Amino acid sequence: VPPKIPDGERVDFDDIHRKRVEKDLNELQTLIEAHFENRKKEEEELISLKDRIEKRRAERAEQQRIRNEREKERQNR
Amino acid sequence: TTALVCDNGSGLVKAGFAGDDAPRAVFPSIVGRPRHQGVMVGMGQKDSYVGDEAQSKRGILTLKYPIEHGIITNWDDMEKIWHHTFYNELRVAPEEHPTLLTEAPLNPKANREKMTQIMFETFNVPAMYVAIQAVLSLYASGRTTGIVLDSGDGVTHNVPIYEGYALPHAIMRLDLAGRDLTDYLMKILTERGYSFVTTAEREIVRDIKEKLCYVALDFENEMATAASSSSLEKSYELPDGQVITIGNERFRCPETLFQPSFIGMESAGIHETTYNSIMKCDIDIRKDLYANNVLSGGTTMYPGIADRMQKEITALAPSTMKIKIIAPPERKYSVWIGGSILASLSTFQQMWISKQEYDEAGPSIVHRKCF
Amino acid sequence: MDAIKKKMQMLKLDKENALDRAEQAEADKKAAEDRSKQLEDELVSLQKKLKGTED
Amino acid sequence: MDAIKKKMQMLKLDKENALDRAEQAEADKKAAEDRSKQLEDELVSLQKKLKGTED
Ligand SMILES: Nc1ncnc2c1ncn2[C@@H]1O[C@H](COP(=O)(O)OP(=O)(O)O)[C@@H](O)[C@H]1O
Ligand SMILES: [Mg+2]
Repeated sequence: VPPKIPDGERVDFDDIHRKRVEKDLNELQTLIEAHFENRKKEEEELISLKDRIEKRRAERAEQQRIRNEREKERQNR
Repeated sequence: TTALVCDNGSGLVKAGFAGDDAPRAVFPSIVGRPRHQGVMVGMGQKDSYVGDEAQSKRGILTLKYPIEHGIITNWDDMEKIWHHTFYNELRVAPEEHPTLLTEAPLNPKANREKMTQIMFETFNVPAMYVAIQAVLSLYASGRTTGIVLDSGDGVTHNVPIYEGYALPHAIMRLDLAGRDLTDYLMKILTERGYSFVTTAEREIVRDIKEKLCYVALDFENEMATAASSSSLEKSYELPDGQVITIGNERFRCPETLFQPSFIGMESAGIHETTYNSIMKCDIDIRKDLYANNVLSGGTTMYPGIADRMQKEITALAPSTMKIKIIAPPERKYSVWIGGSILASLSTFQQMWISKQEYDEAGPSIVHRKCF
Repeated sequence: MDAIKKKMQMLKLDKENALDRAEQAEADKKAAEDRSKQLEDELVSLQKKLKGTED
Repeated sequence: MDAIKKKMQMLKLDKENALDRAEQAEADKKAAEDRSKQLEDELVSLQKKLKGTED
């Protein structure tokens, strides 16, 4: 014979609130917080660091030009 | 203690402890032995990579799914998959946790009996229970009525339920699912020049299907539009470059669901087997089933299917009834969420198949009262 | 991105629920008004029958 | 950007439209229901006076 489920009390369709409404606001707020903190940590620091590395690169370029010119001056024979 | 809600599925094994929102570990169910020779010594090369590890070394493996259509065809590989799931993806010994497997409707008995025998002898669980994959998807929606179309990756089945009383004479199980759509897409891609043959490249075609294909609202108009303009051609970059451009293959692959004559299957589409499943029900519960049609399973995630199906059923159904299609955003894990809810219930706590009961009646206990 | 999709989904859930409620209320109005007008017609026929009885 | 604004505004407009339509329908439903109740109450007395007339 097919199984017979013993009779209980309750409930159903009442956990949809407690599993939906929670993340309906908490998840949105938490993801907004994550996006804000990630953008703040990432974008400005990356642009500033790239500018810093660019300045160091320009200084390296000047040093390379000076050394190349002085060596070409001496070695030119 | 807590229960383990495993869900074998066919294509993705989803598991996790009972009482959460999402499965803890989701990974493809493939076991791939290496096929080449291997010359480096001491590299630590194993004999079989299972789960998500074989989706990264798939270049030199021969992946083979252990579950063909719901049924399990290779028991050793399935045992290996279960062992991996328990020990490495969850890291909980099964000696201290009840398990709740899931099984498609109308499956062979021997499959279910072997499943319970394995769970009780090899892994030695305290108690396990097998549940039909559609009732859980109905749990997750928070309903108690409705006809659920659970189009997985192995098999598409359509179980109608009213007021908690399932109708066993109205279950329409059809064996077209995501895998056949992958094969058909791989077969129609050859019309542009792209040939995928290896069992590893089936995964690439699956990714193409997931990311690009969509279900057309009206098939003939889309076929006419894609043949004149070029606003549909979306490109995609293979795992090595050489981008490809998919034209009207986009909506022709998932159209097979509504016209199974494309892959040579005789039966009617998923739009008409639902109506037939409804019409087999009694005359007084057809309105409720019309109003509470539920979608589940992975393959029902195509963009634009919840409108095509509603249009088709509204065409078939009487003009007065209201047709509503419930398509929750968490469709893929709907069965597992329902499984977690069912395992977390207090009323259900005495339905498990306790080990002493199995010792007294053998593996055939599953067909008995403890269903 | 990520949060934007979820916010859109929330805005769509509100859409579906509001639209469904509107349609259901409209059906309720149609049914209730049909009930009222049929009752009024029954009242009219009763008035006419009373008139015949008075004659 | 551009798409987010227009889509969000259109969806909020859809929600508001459905809500106000539902409220109008429910108001008309309540009014029709009360008028129907009045019709019932008057019809009962019409039947009573008809019965006396027939006697
Ligand atoms: N986002 C998606 N879009 C289209 N198809 C998908 C998507 N995700 C998964 N699929 C299809 O669904 C299958 C996974 O289905 P799933 O529900 O995991 O099956 P099972 O019932 O065995 O768990 C995949 O093989 C894939 O073909
Ligand atoms: Mg499934």
